[PDB]
Parts: sequence; C-alpha cells; structure tokens
Amino acid sequence: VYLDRKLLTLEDKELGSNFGTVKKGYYQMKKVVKTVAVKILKPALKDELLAEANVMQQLDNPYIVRMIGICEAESWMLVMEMAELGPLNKYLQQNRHVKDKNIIELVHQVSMGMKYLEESNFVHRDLAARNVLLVTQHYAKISDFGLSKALRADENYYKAKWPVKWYAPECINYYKFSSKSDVWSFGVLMWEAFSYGQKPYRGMKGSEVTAMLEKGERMGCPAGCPREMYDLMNLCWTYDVENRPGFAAVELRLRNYYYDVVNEGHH
Ligand SMILES: CCN(CCO)c1ccc(Nc2ncc(-c3cccc(O)c3)n3ccnc23)cc1
Repeated sequence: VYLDRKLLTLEDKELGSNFGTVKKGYYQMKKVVKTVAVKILKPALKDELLAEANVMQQLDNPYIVRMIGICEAESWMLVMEMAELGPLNKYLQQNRHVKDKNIIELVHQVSMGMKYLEESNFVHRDLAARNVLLVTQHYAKISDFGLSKALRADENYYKAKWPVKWYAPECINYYKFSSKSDVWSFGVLMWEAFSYGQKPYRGMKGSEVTAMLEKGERMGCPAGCPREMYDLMNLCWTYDVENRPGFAAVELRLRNYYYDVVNEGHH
C-alpha cells in the first residue's frame, strides 16, 4: 500500500485534471516495470484520497481498476494500473465505427464488475460512462471510487455536487444509495454507450430531469441500439427501488444476449 517515491517515474504530460492532476508514469516492480496512472493532489482533500485508496484496496476483479498503492512526497499520490485507452465515453465519441456487438461486450463486462461490487456490498455512487476506462477496445474496467462507500453489515443503503442525471429517484428524494441505485446509473451508462458517448438528458438541468422521470418519461432508444438492450435500459430505470433488478439479474440478461449476438455473427 505504501510506495517508494524514488521507484516512481512521472511524465510531464498530464492525462487529466478539482483535486489536482492525473499523470502517467511507471513503477519499478519486482522484475518488470509497470505503467501507471497517478492521481495527484494540490486537509479534507487528503482524507478523501485515503478513503478512496482503502476501497480499491479491498477490490479484486478483472473489471475493476487495480490500485498499486499510495505515496507521500511533493503531494499525495494514488498509483493505479494504467488503462491505456481512457474513458469509455470519449473513446466512443472519437470512434463511431465501433460495432454493436463490441458495445454489448463492453457493457456486459461492466455488469460483471458491478455484480462483484454488489456481492462485496460496496456502493459506487458515481457510475458513469466517463468512469469506465478501456484497457483495450474489448476490455473495460470500472474506475473512480472517490464517492464509494462500504455498506454497514446491518443496512443495504448508505445515507448521504451531485451527478443528478445518473441518480435514481430514491437518491434525490431520500439520499439513499444502494446497489439498486447503481443499477439505475448503469441504465444511463448503457444509454451513453449506445449513444456513442453523448451526454444524457441533453440540455436539461437536474431540476427538469427530476420532473421528467417522475412523470414516467424515459430517454428514447439510441439509433441502432437493439430493442433487447433498450428493454434492459428501461428495466434499470424502474422507479421503485423494490421492483428494480439487482446486478445479478442484470448481468445474466446481458451475458445471454451477448452470446445470442455471438451466435448470430457466426451464422
Ligand atoms: C489524454 C487522455 N487519454 C486518452 C489518450 O489518447 C487517457 C486518459 C486517461 C487514461 N487512463 C487513466 N486515466 C485516469 C485514471 C484514474 C485517475 C484518477 C482516479 C481513478 O480511479 C482513475 N486511470 C486509472 C487507470 N488508468 C487511468 C488513458 C488515456
């Protein structure tokens, strides 16, 4: 969990930019050298980082970004495995050629990472296309656990600026975040991915979105999105937390359809 500042090399290039900066570098390991992304800070800003690190520390899954450890030097630094191709939304924005089967593949991988995080009783609270990173065009990993919370053994929700367009009704009305509300965010993620990285509820303020949903209105089918995937989207968008599927039922739906799509190409 604690890293050797001298074993860390940072590039002048800044990958992203709030808290401070995200830079690329390499950590000199046992024998091999590891490409890394490093979250770097500029009191309470420091405590969020530690908490964040502690969450990733506990997570062990192919579809979730892995942390290498932390470092105190010029600033506080959170060192993670590098996801070379970056955020899912921007990739799709710049790569509109990406095939339907390839998107269904990537959203299914995120369902697997989310089914694990559910099993592990963690809430993400920030599940957005921007927070999915690509290892390859066919390998996706969930990132950004700065808003994540480990649920108490006695409760199945955590009681709390907010990414409102990604939030379920219960979150807005009752400040209650559960794995089911991540399922809601997943719906919006599915939409963003089939809309090739376009922002959801275009040009509407949070207030208006809240009103639209309450009316029973949902976002429409993105162009070229299979009916079956839009059904899953709407299902994720079940207003009443109690009747909304968990990521188990969600992932299995995706798994099945993806194999039906894989069967079709071969035919
Ligand atoms: C230049 C932008 N660009 C595309 C290059 O053409 C680009 C941008 C980012 C990345 N890769 C990564 N960016 C940010 C984080 C990160 C940071 C903080 C927290 C956290 O959980 C994760 N990260 C973790 C692992 N890999 C990355 C790769 C390419």
